[PDB]
Amino acid sequence: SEEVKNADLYWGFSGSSHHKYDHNGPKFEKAGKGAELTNIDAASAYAETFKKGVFPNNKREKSDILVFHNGEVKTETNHSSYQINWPGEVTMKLGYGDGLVIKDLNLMLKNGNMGELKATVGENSNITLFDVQEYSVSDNTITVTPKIPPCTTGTWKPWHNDLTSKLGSLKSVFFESYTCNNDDIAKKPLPLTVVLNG
Repeated sequence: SEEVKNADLYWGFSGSSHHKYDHNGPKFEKAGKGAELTNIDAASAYAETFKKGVFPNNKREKSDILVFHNGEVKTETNHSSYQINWPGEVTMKLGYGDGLVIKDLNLMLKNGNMGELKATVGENSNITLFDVQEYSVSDNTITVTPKIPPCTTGTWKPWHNDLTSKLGSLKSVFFESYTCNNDDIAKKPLPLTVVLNG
């Protein structure tokens, strides 16, 4: 808190995704250089956003989340599009030590009804990290709501096929499969909270 001329990003991605499959799934680590791990309890405002999003039935006691700090925001009245890019760095350990590496977090919004997040994963660049359908504005706080509502068929994809494809992991079924239990829905991304600088 008490941030001056700096922006912050509070979102799941890590921990919430593996609230129950953390030990039996991907692990988050190397959160530094513009990124850090923060407990959901500490993030009161963010936690509020999480509640508004998917409904968690069974989540680990105080699931940890991924936070991208040291970001920059470029909002202007010239257009209804927002340019926000977090240089935070985070690395995901595919089961064994290390594995998946992601960085250069980027956020693009248009008319607040069409936008997407861009990032670099592995050897692939300019990939669709997230699909933003719409977002809202608040007091120095902007909340993003991607189009990832509770499953309603069988196979529920949490992340865009671009990010999933870039997994490079043979555990495709683990990341995505013909399942979407209530717990899975909770792990599914949806609540995005960001803080404008100034």
